[PDB]
Amino acid sequence: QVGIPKLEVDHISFSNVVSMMTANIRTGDDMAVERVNPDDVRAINIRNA
Amino acid sequence: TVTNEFASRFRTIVATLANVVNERAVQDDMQKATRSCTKQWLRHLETQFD
Amino acid sequence: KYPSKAIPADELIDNLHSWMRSVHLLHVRSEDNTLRYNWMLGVYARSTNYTTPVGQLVVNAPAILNYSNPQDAFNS
Amino acid sequence: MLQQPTGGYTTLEQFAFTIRNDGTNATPTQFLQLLSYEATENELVKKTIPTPETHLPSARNVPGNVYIEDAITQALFGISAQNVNAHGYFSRLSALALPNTSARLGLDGVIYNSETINIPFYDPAAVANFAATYAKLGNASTPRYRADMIDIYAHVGLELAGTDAERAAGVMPVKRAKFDSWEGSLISLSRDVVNWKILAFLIDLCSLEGEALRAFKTRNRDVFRMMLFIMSTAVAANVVNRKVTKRVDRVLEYIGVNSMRTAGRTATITYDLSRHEFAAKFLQLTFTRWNA
Amino acid sequence: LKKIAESFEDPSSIVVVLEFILFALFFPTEFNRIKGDIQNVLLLFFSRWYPVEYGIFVQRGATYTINAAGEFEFSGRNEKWDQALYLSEHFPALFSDVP
Amino acid sequence: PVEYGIFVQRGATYTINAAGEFEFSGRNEKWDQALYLSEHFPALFSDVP
Ligand SMILES: Nc1nc2c(ncn2[C@@H]2O[C@H](COP(=O)(O)OP(=O)(O)OP(=O)(O)O)[C@@H](O)[C@H]2O)c(=O)[nH]1
Repeated sequence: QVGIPKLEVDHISFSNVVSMMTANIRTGDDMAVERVNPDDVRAINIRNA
Repeated sequence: TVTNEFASRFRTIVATLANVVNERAVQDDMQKATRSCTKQWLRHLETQFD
Repeated sequence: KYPSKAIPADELIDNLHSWMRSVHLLHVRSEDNTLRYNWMLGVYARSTNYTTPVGQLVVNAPAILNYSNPQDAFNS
Repeated sequence: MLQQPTGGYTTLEQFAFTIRNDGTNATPTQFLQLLSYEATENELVKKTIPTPETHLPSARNVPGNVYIEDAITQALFGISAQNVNAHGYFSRLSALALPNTSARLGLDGVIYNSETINIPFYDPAAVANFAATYAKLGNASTPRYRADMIDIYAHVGLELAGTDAERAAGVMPVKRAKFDSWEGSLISLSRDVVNWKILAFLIDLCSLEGEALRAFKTRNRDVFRMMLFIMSTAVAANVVNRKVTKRVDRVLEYIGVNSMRTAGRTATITYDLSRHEFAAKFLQLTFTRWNA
Repeated sequence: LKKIAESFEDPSSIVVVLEFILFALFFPTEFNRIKGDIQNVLLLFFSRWYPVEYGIFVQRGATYTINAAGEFEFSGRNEKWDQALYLSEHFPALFSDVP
Repeated sequence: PVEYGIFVQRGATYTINAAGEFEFSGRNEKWDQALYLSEHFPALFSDVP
């Protein structure tokens, strides 16, 4: 049998598994990049893409 | 005694590259220049390498 | 020039001719008998005066217009 | 190693597929009984499904034990999954394709790079038959190998809504599904289905042959129909409810017609374009095995 | 590779190609370690300078895999190299040396 | 302008062939003096009617 989903029924459950991200994850941290501008403005095709 | 296979290989390499650069069709006059200058510069690199 | 009446045939012909003399599509003639010429891409390139990437591709490699299998002409 | 019975792994009670319904663990068949279909003027005819490509995408050198069943089930029925073709770990199934590979597919739905202790795993021959086909999910995004994502849904309709005569005909009216409904019924249905261990189903589907296969195809028709149902709700153009004298009938229009929709909605799971391409591929392969 | 952003419009850009050739000479080992990543630069070079040949080449495939008995098997599919592929079965196809 | 378009459709430059016939480019390009040692000649001075 699969288990009954906890929100399907009205009983309160007071031990529950919560997923949690660890130290190895991090979210929302600003990140570094190397921008590299085109060598010539006139070499830049806009279309036909 | 005199010839060096490494240098002479780099020499055929820049020969090929000069044939490549020479066949590179271009539209702008300045590009036309940089082509021939590039060829002279290759002829320079071959001597530095040798 | 002629708002209300037919263009006289002489002027029509002479202007149409001088304009025909004005046009020259890029091409690389070849001896293969299977080959065709991608008229659309060539006239287009010419019309944009070879500024579009297709016009660049054509001005540098006109041979790309020639094709055997019709589809490959564009795949190229 | 888990032995495979003369029937499928699906014969084992360990792999029962059961949606929650009326407070009980209902079998898919006893959910599909609730379903009823209003016909519309439009007709679905099923075109031949193109043979899946010979190519098996490279199982790139991956140190990790990929959680594949989770990836597949979330790509098909997952409420929140997107960009399913960005990572492309589905290709990993082709690690299992080789004869005498060290890799094992655990019942956990994880593809271990080598057999490891205290982790039960499917019989490698079975998994090889299964991978020889389903590794092709790994090329669901590559332009050369993409499945049609419009015509294939006709099969879905026939395999779901279709009466036995409509199935024999290969052509049924486009239908409009409906059933007595609880709040959030399709979300809950899809989540009951994400938890299904479907690799058991797909593996029996690819490994079994002869009468033992056919006996499987009848026994699990309703299961396949439930998977098809969740996908159908995912691609349905609209999903309304109807008041019906202090009762509510959920109604999806339409079975067998992919609307190509991608904007999210509360009523049902939504496919991003990547999930559409994937689901189309999955259907290509699965229907191919289902009709042979 | 420490990625170049070269577009190869100007003739002078042959410099970058040369930068690789020399590297392939002075340091064949390290070159071989990074050569897919340098094939990604070379492809931008060939598609400009030699669009027709580039189309034929890439039509054959951007990579191949040697099999049993040593035959090459080009992919038939253009696709950018990543160093993820170095430990895989795949090879950059510019270095196949198959005419 | 009209005569110009007819002239420049022929090409801004030409090359004498080994057989001695001129071969115009069919292209409208600015001349560079790098071209002076090249096979090409300016087409204004071809004296080909
Ligand atoms: N610019 C340009 N357009 C073209 C060329 N050839 C075809 N087309 C256009 O491509 C479109 C698609 O081609 P077709 O399949 O012939 O379509 P169509 O409407 O039946 O063309 P018609 O013969 O005029 O009836 C047409 O609308 C044409 O206008 C071409 O050589 N140059």
